[PDB]
Amino acid sequence: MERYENLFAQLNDRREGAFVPFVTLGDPGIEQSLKIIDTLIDAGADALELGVPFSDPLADGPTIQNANLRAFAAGVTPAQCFEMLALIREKHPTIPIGLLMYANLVFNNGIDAFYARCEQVGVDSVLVADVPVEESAPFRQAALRHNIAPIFICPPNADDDLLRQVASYGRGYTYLLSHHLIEKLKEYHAAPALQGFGISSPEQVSAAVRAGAAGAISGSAIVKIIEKNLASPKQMLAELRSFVSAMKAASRA
Amino acid sequence: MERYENLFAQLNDRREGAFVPFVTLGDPGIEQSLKIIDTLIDAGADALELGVPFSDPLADGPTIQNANLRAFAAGVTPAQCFEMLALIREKHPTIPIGLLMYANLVFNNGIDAFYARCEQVGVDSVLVADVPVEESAPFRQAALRHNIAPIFICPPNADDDLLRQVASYGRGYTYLLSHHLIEKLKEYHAAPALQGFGISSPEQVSAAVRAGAAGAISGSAIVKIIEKNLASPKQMLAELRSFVSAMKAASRA
Amino acid sequence: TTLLNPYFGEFGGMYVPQILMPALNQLEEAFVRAQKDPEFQAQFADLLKNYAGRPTALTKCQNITAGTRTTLYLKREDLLHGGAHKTNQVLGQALLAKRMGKSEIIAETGAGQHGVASALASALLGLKCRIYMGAKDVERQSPNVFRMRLMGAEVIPVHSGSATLKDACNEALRDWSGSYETAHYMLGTAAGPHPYPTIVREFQRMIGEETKAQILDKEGRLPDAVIACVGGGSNAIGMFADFINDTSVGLIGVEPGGHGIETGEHGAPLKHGRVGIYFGMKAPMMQTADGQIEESYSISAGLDFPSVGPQHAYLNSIGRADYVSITDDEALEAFKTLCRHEGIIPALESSHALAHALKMMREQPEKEQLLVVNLSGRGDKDIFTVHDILKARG
Amino acid sequence: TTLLNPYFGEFGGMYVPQILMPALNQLEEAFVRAQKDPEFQAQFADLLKNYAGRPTALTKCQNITAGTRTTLYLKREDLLHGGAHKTNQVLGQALLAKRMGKSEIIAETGAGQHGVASALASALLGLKCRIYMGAKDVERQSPNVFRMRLMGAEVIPVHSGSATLKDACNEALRDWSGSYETAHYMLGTAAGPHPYPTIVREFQRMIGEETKAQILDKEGRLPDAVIACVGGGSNAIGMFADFINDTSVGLIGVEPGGHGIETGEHGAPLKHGRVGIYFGMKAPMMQTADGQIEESYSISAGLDFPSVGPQHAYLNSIGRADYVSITDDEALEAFKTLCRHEGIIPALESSHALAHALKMMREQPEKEQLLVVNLSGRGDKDIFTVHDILKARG
Ligand SMILES: O=C(NCCOP(=O)(O)O)c1ccc(OC(F)(F)F)cc1
Ligand SMILES: O=C(NCCOP(=O)(O)O)c1ccc(OC(F)(F)F)cc1
Ligand SMILES: O=C(NCCOP(=O)(O)O)c1ccc(OC(F)(F)F)cc1
Ligand SMILES: O=C(NCCOP(=O)(O)O)c1ccc(OC(F)(F)F)cc1
Ligand SMILES: *Cc1c(COP(=O)(O)O)cnc(C)c1O
Ligand SMILES: *Cc1c(COP(=O)(O)O)cnc(C)c1O
Ligand code: NA
Ligand code: NA
Repeated sequence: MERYENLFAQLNDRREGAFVPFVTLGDPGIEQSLKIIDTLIDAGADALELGVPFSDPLADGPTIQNANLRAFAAGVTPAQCFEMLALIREKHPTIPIGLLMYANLVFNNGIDAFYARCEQVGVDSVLVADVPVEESAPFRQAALRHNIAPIFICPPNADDDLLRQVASYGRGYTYLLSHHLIEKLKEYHAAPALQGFGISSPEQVSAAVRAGAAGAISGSAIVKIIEKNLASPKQMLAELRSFVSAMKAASRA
Repeated sequence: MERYENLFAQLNDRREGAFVPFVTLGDPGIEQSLKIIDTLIDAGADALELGVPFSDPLADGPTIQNANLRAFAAGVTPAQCFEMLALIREKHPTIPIGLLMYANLVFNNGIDAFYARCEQVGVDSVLVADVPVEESAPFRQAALRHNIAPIFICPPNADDDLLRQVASYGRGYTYLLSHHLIEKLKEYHAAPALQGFGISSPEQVSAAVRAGAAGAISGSAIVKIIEKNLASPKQMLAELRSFVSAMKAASRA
Repeated sequence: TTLLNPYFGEFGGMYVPQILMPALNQLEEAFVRAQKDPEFQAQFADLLKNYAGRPTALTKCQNITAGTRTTLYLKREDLLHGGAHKTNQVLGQALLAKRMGKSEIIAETGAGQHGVASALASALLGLKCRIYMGAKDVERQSPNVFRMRLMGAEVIPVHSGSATLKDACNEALRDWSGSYETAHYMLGTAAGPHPYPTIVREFQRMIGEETKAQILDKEGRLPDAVIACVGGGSNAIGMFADFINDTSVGLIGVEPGGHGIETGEHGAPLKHGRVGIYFGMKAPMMQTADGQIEESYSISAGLDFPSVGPQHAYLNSIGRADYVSITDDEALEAFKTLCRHEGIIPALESSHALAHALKMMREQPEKEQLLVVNLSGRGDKDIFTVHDILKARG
Repeated sequence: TTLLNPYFGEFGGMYVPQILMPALNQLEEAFVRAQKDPEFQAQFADLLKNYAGRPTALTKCQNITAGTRTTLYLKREDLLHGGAHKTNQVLGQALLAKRMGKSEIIAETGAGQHGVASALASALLGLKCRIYMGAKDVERQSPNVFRMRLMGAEVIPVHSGSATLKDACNEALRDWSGSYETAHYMLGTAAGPHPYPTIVREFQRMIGEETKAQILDKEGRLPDAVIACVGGGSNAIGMFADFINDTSVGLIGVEPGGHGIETGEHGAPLKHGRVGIYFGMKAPMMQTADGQIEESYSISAGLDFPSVGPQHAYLNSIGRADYVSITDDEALEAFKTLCRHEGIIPALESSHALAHALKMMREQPEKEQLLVVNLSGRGDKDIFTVHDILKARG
C-alpha cells in the first residue's frame, strides 16, 4: 500500500502519470519472465501488475489466455510465482507490485494465509478478478490486515452506490475500466485511478492522464510482444523496452 | 378333373396308391425342368403337382423357397410356365397335372381368365395355397366353370365343419396334411385323399396307403435332389429316376 | 364364419393357408371378448397412461403458419414412450396375447421400429419375444437391432427373398402356424389378414379420440381436416377412426412419393398401385404386370410397406378419405422447417404428413383452415439420414 | 444488495467480475417479478403442458423389484419433449429472457444436451440462440451439434483451455458481459452465481411437485426416499425441492464414481472434492492441491461437471440430504437391467440413480421401502457408448 502512496506523490510532484504494464508470471518461462520484468522496469514502468497462472481465466481475453497456457506448459505454479515475486522485490525495493488473481487461488489454502504470503514476499496490492465488491468483505479485510491494498474495478457505467463503495473499500489505486467517473472518484476520496483495458498506444496514455487519471495499465499489448517473439528471446526484450519507453514517455509532462 | 377320376379308378383296380411328385416349373431352367418332369413321369409318377415361381411363397419351406429363387434367376415367368404346361400336356395326354399357386398370380389378370388358361393348356387341378375354404368361393367357382378341380388342404386337426366343407367343395383329390380324418373324408364322400408334407421315404408312402389314403405327394425330397446336383444335370436325372421309382414301388400292392 | 366383418367393401379378407385360420379365429374371439371386458380396458388404459405417457399433447404451431389463415396443431405421438405411435397397439396386442394364455411373441420388422416397440412391450409384460428382420434391414438398422436385444428380444435375420420386410413377414407367419398355441403374432400395422386391420385400428383409435377432445377444448370445434402419413396405415387410421362419422372433417392420408410418382420409385400403392392378394389381404399393392410383389421406395424406411391397410383402400373408394403423396424432397423440407420453427424434430415418416399440410397452407394462404397433423414419431433416428443427404448436396 | 439470499449456508454467492453484477441483479429482479406474475406462470404452464408434455408419468416398476419388499417408481422425465428434464427450465429461462425484452440467448454445453434444449426453446420462442461448446466435445458429440444447427442455433467451438465444458462456460460469460442488454445467458444447471441456483430449482420443482401428488394418489403416502443423479444438480434439486419440508422423506443424490473413488477418476466433488470458488460460486469442486480446477470423469458425459450446485452442498452439510456415488460399472448394470425388465432405456446419467436404488433394494431385500427414482432422461443417446463397452469386453 505505502509504495503506491509514495509513487503517486512523487509522480504528482513531477506532474506525470504512471505507466503500469501487466504480464503473466512465468510466461513463457521462469527465467525469461524474470528478464522480461527487469526490462519493463528498466524501460520506465512505474509499477507492475502481475498475473498468477490460473486454469480458467474467465476474465481474460485470448492474448492473456495464451499467456497462462504458455506458463503452464513451463510447469509454472503459484508457489513458484511467489518465489519469483520475492526475488523481484529483492531486486527492486520501491516499485509497487500488484497481483491480478482469481478467487480460488486466494481462497485455496485460506484467504488470510494468501495475503500473509503476499506481505511476506513484498507484494503491495491484490486485485481478485472474480470477486465483486458485494463479495469482497473477507478479501479486503485480510488484505488490510497484512498491509496489502485491495484493488477494485470501477466499471464505466458504475452507479453512484458502486462509486461510493469502491472509493471506501479500495486502497493503492482504483482500477478504472475503459471524465465524470474520475471526478466522482476524487470527490469520494477514492484511491488514485489507473485506466486499464485496451490501452495499447502512447496517445491513450496521454489521454488517460489528461482525463484526470493518475496513470494507465497495459497488458495485452505487452503480452502480444512476448508471444510474437517467442522464438527470439533477445528481440523480445528489445521490443518490450521500446514499447514501454514509448508508453512511459507519453505519461510525462 | 376327369383325369384324376380315371387315374384313381385305374389305381384302385390295381389295388395301389398314387405317387405324386412336386417340382417348381423352370427350376433350375426351362429346358432342364422339362427334362426333370419327363424323367419323373418315365420313372413312375402317377400325377404331377407343379409350382409357378412366386416372389413370396409364404407357405413353402427353405427347399422350395430356393427352387423359386433358382427359377427367377433363370428369368422364368408365369407366361413361360403356361407354355411349359401346354407342352407337358402335349407329350403326356393322361397324367393328371395339378398346379400349386399363390392367390395373387391367380387374381392378377382376373380369376376367371386364369382358370380359362389352365383349361386351355390342359391343367387338371389348382391348389391356391393362401386361399382358405372361407375365401374360396370365387376360386372354386371359376375352377369348376373351366373343368378344373379346386384342391383344398385338410389340416390334421380340422374340425367336423371343415371336413364337411372340404368334402363338399373339393374335386380331384383332397390334400391331406401330415386314420380318423381319412375315414371321415370318405364318409362325407370327399375326393380321394393324397397325403403331403414331409413324405421323403418309401415307408411313408406305404404307410399313407395303408392308412386309407389314395396316395402320397413328395416335393422337398425331390427338389433337394435337384439343388444338390445343379452342377451335374445328368446325375440329377439319374438320381431323380432312382428316387421316384423307389417311391412309386412303395405304393404298389 | 367370423364374429366381425373381415372386409371393408371389396378390401381385406383372410387370405392365409388353411392351417392359420384357427389362429386368426382364436384371435378374433379373444379381441371381441376383450373389447367388452371392463377389466381389460382398465389394464390397457393403465399401461397407456402410467407407462406410455398418454394422453399425448396437441401442440399449436403458431410460428410455422405465420402470414397465413391456417391454424395448425400437431398430435404429439412423438412424445409417446418409444418415440412413435406404434407403442399404443403393441401394448394392446401384448395384453391380448396374455388373455389367450400365451407367453411368447413373434414380430416382424423392417426399419426396426415395430421390432423395438414389440420388444419393449414384451419386456414389460413378461413375454418371450422373437423378432424376424430382413438381413438387409438388420445391417442397415444396427441401432434398433441393439435396442431390441437390450430389451431381451431374440432377433432373427432373414435372408430369404429380397431379405427385407415382406420376407420377414413371411417367416414370422411360418413360425406362428406351428406355435400359435403358445405364441401370438404381433403384426405391426393396420394391414394383413382379418382381424388385424380391425384390432390395430381399435388399439390406435385413442389418437383420434384424444385429438377430438383436445381440439374441442382449445378451438371449440372440429378440425377442417386431419392429416397423417400412410405406410401400412396404423397411425392414420388411429387418427381417422373417431372422425369417420363427422362428415365435415376431412381425412387426408399421405403416401410416400419417393423420387416422384413418375419415376416409379415410390411407395404409394393406394393411389398408384393395383389391387392384388398378398400379406393375407386383398388390397392395392406395388406389383409387376405379372403379379409379382415389388418394394416401396421412400427416404423414410418406415413408409416402405408395398401395400396398404384395407380400410384405407375402402375409405378412398367411397370418397370419405382422400389420399395424396409427398416426395422425399418435400418431406425433407418439412423436416427442416419444423426443427427450425417449432423446435421439434419430426420422424421422416411424419414429415410427409406435415409437408402436405404445409402445401395446403402455402398454396392457398388466405384460405381459413384448422388442420391437425398426426406427428406419428420423433426424428432423432433420422438425423444421420438427413445429414448425409444435405452434405451430399453441399 | 439482493432481493433473495445468494447463499445456502456457506455455499453459493455471486463470484463474478464486477462488470457482470448488473446482469445478475437484473435477472434476479425479473425472476422475482415473474414468480408473482399470474400471467407468466400461466404462459410457463401452457408451454410445459402443451409443448413439453407435462405432467410426466410416475411408473411403477414391478418386475425389477420382484422377490423384495421394495416398491419402486420412476418419475418419467425421459418422456419430456427433448428426452430429458433440461427442457423444463430452459422454457422458463427463455420466458424470463423475453420478459426482460431480450431476443438473444447464450448457452454453454458439454455433452450437448443443454445445447439442444436451449436450441429447441429458442426456436419455439423466436430467440436468436448461440451456443458455446468445447472443441473436444464438438468432435465427440456430432449428433447433438447437428440437432442444434437444425433448430437454427449458432454453434461456436471453444479451443481455449482443455477445450471442454468449463472452457465453454468461461467463453459464454465473456460474451454476456458485453451483450446482456439484448442477450440472456441460459445457464444449464442449478449452479453458477446467484440467482441461477435458485432460478433453476424453481423452474424444475414441478418434478417433485408432480411426484408428490402422483405418489399420494397411487400409494396414499409419501416416499421413504427420492433418488436422483447429480451432475450439476438441477434434476435432483427439482425432485427434492417440494419434499425438503417433509422430514420423513429421504433425499438421496448420486454423484458419478467413474472408475472408482479411490482411482481419482470420478465426478463426485460434493463428497470427495474440496470447497473452492469457481464458476461464480463457492462450492465443493474437483481441484489440485494448488487450487487449479480439474475435470470430473464419468462414463456419462452428462455428469462431468467438476463441481456441484451450492444448495446440494448445503443440504448435505445440515444432514437433510445424503449423497453417495455409483461407478461406471454399476451404472451400466442398472442400464441393462431397466432395458430388460421394464422395457425402458434410461440415460446413463439416470442409470446412476437407478443403480443406487437397486443397491438399496438388493442389500436389504426384506426391508420395506417405497422409493422414487428420478428418471432424468432417455438413453437412446447412449446406445453406442454401451455397445462399444460391452463389445470391448466380449
Ligand atoms: O489488468 C488486467 N488487464 C490489463 C490490461 O488490459 P488489456 O491491456 O486490454 O489486456 C486485468 C485486470 C482485471 C481483470 O478482471 C476483471 F475483468 F474482472 F476486471 C482482467 C484483466
Ligand atoms: O404340395 C406342396 N407340398 C409338397 C410336399 O411337401 P414337402 O414334401 O414337405 O415339400 C405344397 C402344397 C400346398 C402348400 O400350401 C399350404 F401350405 F398352404 F397348404 C404348400 C406346399
Ligand atoms: O404389419 C406389417 N406387416 C404385415 C405383413 O403382413 P402379414 O405378415 O401378411 O400379416 C408391418 C410392416 C413393418 C412394421 O414395422 C417396421 F417398419 F417398423 F418394421 C410393422 C408391421
Ligand atoms: O450450467 C452449467 N455450467 C455452468 C457454468 O457455470 P458458470 O458458467 O459459472 O455460470 C452447465 C454444464 C453442462 C450443461 O449441459 C450439458 F451437459 F448438456 F452440456 C449445462 C450447464
Ligand atoms: C411405423 C411408423 C409409421 C408407418 O406405419 P403406419 O402403420 O402407416 O402408421 C409412421 N410413422 C412412424 C413414426 C412410424 O414409426
Ligand atoms: C444434463 C443431464 C443430467 C445432469 O444434470 P443435472 O443438472 O445434475 O440434472 C442428468 N440427467 C440427464 C438425462 C441429463 O441430460
Ligand atoms: Na404402403
Ligand atoms: Na458434479
